[PDB]
Amino acid sequence: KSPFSVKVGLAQMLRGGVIMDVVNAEQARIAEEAGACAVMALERVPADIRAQGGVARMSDPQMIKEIKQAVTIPVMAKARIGHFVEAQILEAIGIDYIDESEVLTLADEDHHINKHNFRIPFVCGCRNLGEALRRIREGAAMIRTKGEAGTGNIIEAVRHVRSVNGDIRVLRNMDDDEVFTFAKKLAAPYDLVMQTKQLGRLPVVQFAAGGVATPADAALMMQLGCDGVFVGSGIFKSGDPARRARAIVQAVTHYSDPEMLVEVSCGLGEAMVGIN
Amino acid sequence: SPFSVKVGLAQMLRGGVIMDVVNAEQARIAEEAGACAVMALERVPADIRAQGGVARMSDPQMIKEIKQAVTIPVMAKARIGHFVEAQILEAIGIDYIDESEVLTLADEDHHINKHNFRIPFVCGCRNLGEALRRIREGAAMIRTKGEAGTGNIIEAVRHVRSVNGDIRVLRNMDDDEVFTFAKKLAAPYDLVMQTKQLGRLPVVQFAAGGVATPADAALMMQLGCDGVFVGSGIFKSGDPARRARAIVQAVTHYSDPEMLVEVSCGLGEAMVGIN
Amino acid sequence: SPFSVKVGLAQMLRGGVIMDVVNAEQARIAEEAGACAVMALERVPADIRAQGGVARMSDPQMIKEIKQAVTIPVMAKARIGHFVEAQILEAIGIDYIDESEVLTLADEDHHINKHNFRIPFVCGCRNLGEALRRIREGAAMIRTKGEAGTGNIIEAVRHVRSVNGDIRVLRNMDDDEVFTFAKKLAAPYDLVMQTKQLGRLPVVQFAAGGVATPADAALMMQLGCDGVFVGSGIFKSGDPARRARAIVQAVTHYSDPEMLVEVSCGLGEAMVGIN
Amino acid sequence: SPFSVKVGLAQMLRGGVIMDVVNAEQARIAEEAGACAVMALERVPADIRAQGGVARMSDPQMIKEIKQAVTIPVMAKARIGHFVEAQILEAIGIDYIDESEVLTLADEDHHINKHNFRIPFVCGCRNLGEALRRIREGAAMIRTKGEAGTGNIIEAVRHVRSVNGDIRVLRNMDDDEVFTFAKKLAAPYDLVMQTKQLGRLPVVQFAAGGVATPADAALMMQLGCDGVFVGSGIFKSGDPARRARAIVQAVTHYSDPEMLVEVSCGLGEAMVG
Amino acid sequence: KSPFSVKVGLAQMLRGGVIMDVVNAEQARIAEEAGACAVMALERVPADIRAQGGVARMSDPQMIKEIKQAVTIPVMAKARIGHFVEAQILEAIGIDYIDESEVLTLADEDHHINKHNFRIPFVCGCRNLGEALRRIREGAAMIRTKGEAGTGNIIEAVRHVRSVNGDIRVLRNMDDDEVFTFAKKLAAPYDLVMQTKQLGRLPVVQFAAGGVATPADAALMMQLGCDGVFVGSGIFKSGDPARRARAIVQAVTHYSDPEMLVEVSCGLGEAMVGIN
Repeated sequence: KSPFSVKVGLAQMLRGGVIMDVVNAEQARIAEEAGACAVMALERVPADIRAQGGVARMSDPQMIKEIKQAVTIPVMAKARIGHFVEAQILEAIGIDYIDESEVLTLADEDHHINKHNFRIPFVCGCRNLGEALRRIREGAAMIRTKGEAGTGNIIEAVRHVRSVNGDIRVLRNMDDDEVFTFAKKLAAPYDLVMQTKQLGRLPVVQFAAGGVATPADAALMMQLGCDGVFVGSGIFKSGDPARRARAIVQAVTHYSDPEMLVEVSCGLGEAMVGIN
Repeated sequence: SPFSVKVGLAQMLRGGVIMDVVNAEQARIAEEAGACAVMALERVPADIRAQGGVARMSDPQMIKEIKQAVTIPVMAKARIGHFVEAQILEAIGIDYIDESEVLTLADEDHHINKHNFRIPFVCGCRNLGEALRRIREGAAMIRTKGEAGTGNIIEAVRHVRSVNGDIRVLRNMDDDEVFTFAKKLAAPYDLVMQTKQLGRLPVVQFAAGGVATPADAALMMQLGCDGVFVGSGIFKSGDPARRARAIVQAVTHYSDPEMLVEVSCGLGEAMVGIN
Repeated sequence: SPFSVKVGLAQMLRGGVIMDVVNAEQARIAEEAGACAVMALERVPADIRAQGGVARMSDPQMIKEIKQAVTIPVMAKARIGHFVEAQILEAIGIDYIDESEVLTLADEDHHINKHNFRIPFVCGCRNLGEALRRIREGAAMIRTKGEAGTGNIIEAVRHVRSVNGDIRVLRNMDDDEVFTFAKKLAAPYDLVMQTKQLGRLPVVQFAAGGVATPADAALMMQLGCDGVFVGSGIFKSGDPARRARAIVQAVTHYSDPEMLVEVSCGLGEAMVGIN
Repeated sequence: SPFSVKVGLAQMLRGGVIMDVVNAEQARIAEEAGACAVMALERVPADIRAQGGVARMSDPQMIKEIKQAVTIPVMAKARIGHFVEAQILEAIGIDYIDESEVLTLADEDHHINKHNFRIPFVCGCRNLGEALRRIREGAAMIRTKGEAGTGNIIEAVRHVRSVNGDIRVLRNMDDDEVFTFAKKLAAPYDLVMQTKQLGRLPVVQFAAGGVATPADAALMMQLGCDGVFVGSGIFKSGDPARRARAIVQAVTHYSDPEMLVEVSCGLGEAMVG
Repeated sequence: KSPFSVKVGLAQMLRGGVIMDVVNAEQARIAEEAGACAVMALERVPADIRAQGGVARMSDPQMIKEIKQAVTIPVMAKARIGHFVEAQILEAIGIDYIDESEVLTLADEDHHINKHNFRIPFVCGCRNLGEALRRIREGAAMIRTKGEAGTGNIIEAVRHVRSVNGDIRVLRNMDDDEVFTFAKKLAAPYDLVMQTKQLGRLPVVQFAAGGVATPADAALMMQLGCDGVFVGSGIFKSGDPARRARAIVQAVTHYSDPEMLVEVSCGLGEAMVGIN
């Protein structure tokens, strides 16, 4: 019944899905046709931001509108961390989600966007449970790992998923009397720590993000417990984007089916090169 | 709510002096002087400091004796984290438990889950974040820690100014910056916001630690405290009953320098203390 | 006082964008875009940063050409501490001098004694103490320093939040603590108290440094600034005249997301900048 | 009344010795020796230093006894930051409050807002910036801190030379450099400029801390002080009443070596320190 | 009446003047025609010494003689610090001043030239009052700041002028009894410290030098209290040497006239690029 619960419910519709970064309408159509649950509209994917440098900002509303016109699935877009006016603009465009993203150039070193001031749901990144809960308290309706975006290397995403999931599991059997100190150690709001304890999971949808390059990577994130995956660079920086996009979608939908994972991985073409 | 009931109970002590007492006779002296409550304990902080050893919850027998000797509320101390000492104190029927750093720490990592009790708790603090963490654990009343048993108010002044200063910072603070402020304070965001909304601590806030003279006590009141604890400064002084009354009068009339002069004049030796 | 007249004069710039311009055509573009003033200089900060060398007061000839091309006020930069550069700029008859850290520092230890001048000065700052020190030296207007020429607003945000945050802290502070606060700021106490009483900086306060997009400009306004400087972000972008208008409109309509969408839509490539 | 009234009041003490006294008899001795004021306190700095413990405002009763025993102004000490001790002292009707580092610090971060009081305050300093910060808070009179209770003038000499030296530097400084000088001093620019224009401290400036002998006192005056405090040097010495008169004479006649010889000759044992 | 006083008096004839580094007779004539009070004859200006590296020494006497023949104003030339034989040669050429210069390659790390052994007046550089007085005690009849030569950046010259001038001002009101310790702190001869105190200024002419690139720079040095300015690189490394040379001369002669400073700065062409 609360406005936040409605936002949380909206993000829950993306469960089981792949969200694909797209830089134009053609890629948006490829993503939707491959079965993406949503597209992330942006002018440069993380691998290109990482390689090219320069300040990375909110994308031009015109290019976001073109992508939004080109698909029927939900459209997300990125705002710089702390750049609440970029978020105001994105919301006024009429898109479905805002990603307050560390992949763009940090705009406010000390504060994130007060996301409760918006009608549109936000996704935020995290490396650990305390960070996830702090973003949620600011009003994020959806959490993803940060991983190491644009590297094609899942090691940090695995670290982040295992960190969040591990500390959630720690909460299950924890002495209630020890949770106050745990919340302090996490620098997380105690009421959200307690809610996570009661739920046995994050109070919002939890996606894997950062470095997902192969169907195996994506199914690994789902088997670790994520609700879905972002793929920013691994699809359209690969040798066969449309096929790999479908492959990753199938891997997320059928993550427990090794026969399917073989089938969609077989002859998939060159994955993104990435950085170790 | 049960917590708000406990918070209301502690609010009845506003404007008051709570005096540490080690026997029924000191308790009677405290009540006759106008203390709003007594803190029943076997040793006052100055003596705990000088003597060393492990300091624990006092014998229930001596607490009951003090409780029987007065009609004002009776508090007693439990070691930090020692929730069974608190269970015993509650079962004695006293009015408040001070989860006290003056006693020997029992749990280095956790305080008592005070929400598990019907009796209101007092907790100490040095800053706003610590106050709010104690309140989240269920403290219905907050005092500064100061430096107990030294007769030196410098640390209590620091803690009062720290808590009060950060509360004032909250008032005009950009709402969007409060999340980071709560993180910096390691404090529950919701209690930080409640504090911002109230413009004061969400529970009664007493000065404690080193209050030795009427001037000290009135200083704490002018700094904004709701009351003061005096642990050592009365009965370690040369004229306990007179100093007890003088400090009570100083807290009741903290803005009246003529009264502060009168009650301080010819008061006898304060406690020696330590610098 | 003469200082209060200069301070009063700068109030007309509230709600405005000041644009760095390197020739008369750019100055005309700026004015036609609705700039409240132009900053005449031979090289914008992004170019100074990229090229290195010593960056000085611009040739009076090119400043006069820009002054003759526009009817809005014209500012020009002097190196920090270079009071003779400022004497020259004043004798040109421009409207403001920006004693600017973007030019090469000329005096590592002292700024210009701006009270010696009839022309009002703008100075940069990173925090409230710096702002108040510049004001005491005679700055009639303050801007953040940000990170000039990078197209990255992160440092400007830091500076705006620092100045505004300390003003908000100061507003509510115990009067008795303001002496120590002034010491900690290394700022003149009387100016600190005037800032406390006003609840804002005693002079016009602009954002500056890295403002690259309409969203950036409106963000500075929503944080509480009176206006913005744009040095590099307009004429180092793909469509300067359009971006110039968009940033002006963003500052005018900073609380209108529908207008911010409109002016940002199809704006062309922003300056690439440096992270 | 404005701050300038308090500043003008304190100017009456110029040329004087202020003597710490612990009872009415010493107060009489001090006044009869020619003290310009007495500092009423339960224990002098040498004893506070030696005995330790928390040192606080003295009992109003003993302060009143001293105030009744003498006609010269009576000062008393409040702990730094202890504005309620100052309220009590003011309500006693004494003439000056010394917000004194010799007592136990009560507020590590803030001094008393002395402009909130009608009675003038004395504060200590070790350098010009400190003096100006105390003045801006409302001190109507400045003394050096020295190293109180030691009978050793070396720190007081340091503090006097520091304050006087920086005032002299300030007097001739390029006006354009004064902004940075005020920042370096962490001092209010306006008071810095007032000091520059006046050419001396804007309030009476006394030496204090360790003044043990007539030679000590005369040295402080020759360095340029307006007067001297003597807390422990007189009554912790062999013959207090004679040393009290000798130090008063030394301050009144600080440029006369023949007088300094006379008053120092056979003066008895100074404080050991 | 003393030989040193005569040397000091000779340098005082340069008050109000600009001294210009020149590398040939044509530049010498430009400098004189622009109104320089003297020329500094040298094979390479500081900006070129700084850029090119290599050991920088006394210039060939032949090129110094050619410059001396080409002008009627006094001619100075540089000797390496400590290179008293270079100074002997320069004196025997018949030039008017020797600059024992840090711009040339140091020849003696521990000792300067004993300048009292010469009939010709010396100029020496300094960063602070103690250094100035030490050079004077060795026999320098003229002092300049060192600044940062060849950079076109006046910040260090401003530092040096303010340091020397500041400590001279400190002397005015200083307790006489404190001057012994002040002289020790300055590592300066006490008698020269006392003389500076009595004069209220340096006992010799005091010029600004190092990084003076514009008329504004030069007038700034004069307003700070200097008696004149050296310009080594800022004139002939600029876009219009003869015009800038005149402009700087006028700025020094009329340093308190902002209308004149505007006039001579207007359309002056590109200043030397220099180094930050």
